[PDB]
Amino acid sequence: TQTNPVPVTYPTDAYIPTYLPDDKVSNLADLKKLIEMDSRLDLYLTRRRLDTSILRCSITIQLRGVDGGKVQYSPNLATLIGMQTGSVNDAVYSIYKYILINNLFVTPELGEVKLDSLLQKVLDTNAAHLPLMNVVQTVNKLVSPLPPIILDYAEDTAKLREITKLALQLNSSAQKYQFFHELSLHPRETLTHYLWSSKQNELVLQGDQYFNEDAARTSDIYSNNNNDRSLMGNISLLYSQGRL
Amino acid sequence: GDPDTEIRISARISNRINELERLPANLGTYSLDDCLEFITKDDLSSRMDTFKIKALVELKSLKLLTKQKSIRQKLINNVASQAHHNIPYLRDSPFTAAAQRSVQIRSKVIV
Amino acid sequence: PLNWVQGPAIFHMLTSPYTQDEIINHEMNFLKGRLLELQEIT
Amino acid sequence: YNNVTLKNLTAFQLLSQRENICELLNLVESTERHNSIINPERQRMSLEEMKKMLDALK
Amino acid sequence: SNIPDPTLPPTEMMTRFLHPNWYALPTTVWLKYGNYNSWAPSFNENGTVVDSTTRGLIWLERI
Amino acid sequence: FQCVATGDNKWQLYEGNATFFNELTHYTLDLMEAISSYIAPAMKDDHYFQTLVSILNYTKDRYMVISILRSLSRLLVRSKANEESAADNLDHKTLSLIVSFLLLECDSELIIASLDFLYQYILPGSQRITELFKSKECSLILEATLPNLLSYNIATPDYHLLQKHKFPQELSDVSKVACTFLCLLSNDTDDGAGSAFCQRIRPLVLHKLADIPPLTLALSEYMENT
Amino acid sequence: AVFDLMTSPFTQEEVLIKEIDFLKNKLLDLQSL
Amino acid sequence: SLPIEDNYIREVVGSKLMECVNDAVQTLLQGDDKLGKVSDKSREISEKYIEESQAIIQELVKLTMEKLESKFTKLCDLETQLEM
Amino acid sequence: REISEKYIEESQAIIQELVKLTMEKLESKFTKLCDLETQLEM
Repeated sequence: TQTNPVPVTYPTDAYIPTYLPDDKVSNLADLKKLIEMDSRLDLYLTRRRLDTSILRCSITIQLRGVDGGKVQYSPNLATLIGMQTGSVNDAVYSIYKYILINNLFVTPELGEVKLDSLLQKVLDTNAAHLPLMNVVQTVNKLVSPLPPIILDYAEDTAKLREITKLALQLNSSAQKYQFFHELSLHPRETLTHYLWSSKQNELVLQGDQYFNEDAARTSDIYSNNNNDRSLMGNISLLYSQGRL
Repeated sequence: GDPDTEIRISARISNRINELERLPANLGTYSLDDCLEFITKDDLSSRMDTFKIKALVELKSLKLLTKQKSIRQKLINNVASQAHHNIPYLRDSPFTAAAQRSVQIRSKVIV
Repeated sequence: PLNWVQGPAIFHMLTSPYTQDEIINHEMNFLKGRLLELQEIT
Repeated sequence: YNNVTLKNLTAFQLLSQRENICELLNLVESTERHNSIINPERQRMSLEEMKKMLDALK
Repeated sequence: SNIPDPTLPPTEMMTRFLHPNWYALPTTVWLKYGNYNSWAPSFNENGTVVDSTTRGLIWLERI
Repeated sequence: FQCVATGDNKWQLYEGNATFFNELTHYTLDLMEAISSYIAPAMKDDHYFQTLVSILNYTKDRYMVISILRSLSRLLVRSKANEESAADNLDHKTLSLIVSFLLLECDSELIIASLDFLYQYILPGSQRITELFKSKECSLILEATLPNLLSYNIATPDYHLLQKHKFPQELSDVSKVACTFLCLLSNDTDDGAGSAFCQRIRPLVLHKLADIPPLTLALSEYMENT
Repeated sequence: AVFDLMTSPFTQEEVLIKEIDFLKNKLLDLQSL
Repeated sequence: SLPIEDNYIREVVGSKLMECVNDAVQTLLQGDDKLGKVSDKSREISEKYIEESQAIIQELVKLTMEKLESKFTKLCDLETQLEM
Repeated sequence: REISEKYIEESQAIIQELVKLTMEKLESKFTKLCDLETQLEM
């Protein structure tokens, strides 16, 4: 995944109304119990999903089982660890714990380690201080691979979307209730509001009609439209700025 | 749009220009009102060029048609490209006044 | 104390959209177009 | 259609504003939009699916 | 003059007008976090003109 | 807004007037986010703290949750060591949700914001480490998420390539915040709720320190506190 | 790109200095994203 | 303001309901005797949408259960996997 | 209304019986599992 959430075009988890009279429904809070039940179940599952991982010729045959699961060690790196050929990540961790046991960092003060006899033997260095980044870098060098045989001589998204779609249908009927309800509360100041706003929305939708193809190519925009007055009055302003 | 019937318009416009461009340049008039002026043998009556001016306003306006188109392109796309600073019912609409407010939101500073 | 000073260059673009992504390219050219003319004064 | 315009928002508001006033006078029917979302045979099928989920979980 | 003839293939005069009544308005941004994050803040709205419900309702009455 | 964020029938908000109220409270939270550091002497019954934790239990805006968390973090700056609104008004329904946002691995600004308020919460540490390590899911999410948040967006040397043949030298932004709270959680002395947590996490952190050599310079106070 | 004539307690260069401090932050904010 | 090709345009190329509704609402807001007839008309319509409301809500409780039942069987797997 | 009312009245009893029974079986699976989790960490 990303470092940011992924935006989507279908709605995601639409709201539930609370101004609805719950004496009639009596199921919003019980449905609310299901959502916090599902989220806690989703909380435990996502925590569990996070916590489940937290001339004489020679015979040379490149075998089938050449694998890096048991990778070979250098003999210096072998005796500092103790194991013969375990792995590369166990080689890093046993090296890091061996420095942490001997307390070589400090008593960069933590990057520079106090190079002991074995640490100078396994790295073939002779400094007194050396950073741990270059210490673990040679572990990538000090490990050799295993030698071959030598012989010489979903549905939940659409279920969520349907639930998101059905919750949108719930938001419609709740708002359709409350308008007539507040119109039953006040028939005056929602119809005066209606007769103004529907008149205002009739104005806004009728603000884009004189901008068609053959409506501008003809001359019934400029000539005699002082009743319009909208354009052909800006020519005293648009020419004064050089817009032409 | 519809460029099939757009050629059928411009084929009548170019029909008219090629018909105006075959008239002789020495075209003159004669009104029935010159007998009150008593024109002599050489008097140069002032009604001689009342057909010649009208035939050249017609011929030259049929060539500056794409010239007023460019001005009307620069006129319509200058008065309508704003559309919400002069028109009152559009700048007093809820969605436009909120959007002009929303684009002027300055960024929040962290700490 | 009065100081008749020139106001700052305010990026007022002719066509006025409402989504932000059609503004940043002209505003970044404005920041290049204003700070480079301001750097030479220093 | 994924975006909305100022033309699209006002047409969405005005069509929704005129239909609620068209219900008080009842010169529109709006019966197809009622019973298809009620769907009382689905509502008992919702109940019967709730009734079997009592029986299955007990 | 430098005028072109009006029997030119530009005789259109309305091609890229784009009235501001057809401009796209910033609406609510429904986000997605994962498949098993149902306690995340499901959307984002910084300067949106409409709410997520009516923008979903417009989506419902279109899809 | 507390009438609607709780859902109170007191002042039932008209559905036609909701859009006028949505952008209105968006700029109110921005004003509250900027002046919260000047009311940093927060009171016990701080009405701004009391309402905002009731608002935080309601919204689904990613931006609004961030602005509430930044205000509450910057309201509790110079609070106390004994008694302010942090110790009691966190009703553990909010407090179990802030730790739950660390499970949101896709987002990362919400991880930083949930870590920063809890860091501002944990700074007394007396009634705070014990409160943050209280429940069977708040003291248990951090046992899995907080060790995993150290190697967030950090190029660990991989071994799937090394198993199928047939070093980052850096940190991230949230890893610097993750070691900062965990070292202060290692400063939970006398083996309270933090060092007893910090002893069952030290066997897991030691595997992370071998892959990232910048995790040796960091987590120094933690390694001194084991 | 619209200028203005106004009165200020700062002189012209300090406004240009305040323009330097304001535009450089906006330059760093916009180039980063 | 010159019609030049306007003849060539003309050569080649040769509601009431909601007005009376807006008239009728103007009549309802004069006599308040109709406002009671309109409020009581809206209130049974308000009751009509209440019956519309819970018939959707009684579907949502059911549909939440099967999606939850998708996570019971997911949770019941962890009874055996963790105990392994 | 009557066919709607018949399955709007019986349903809420079947709603709140099932949701409460869902609260029983889920929390019983929780307390079994959150105690099985503790025996792992030892």
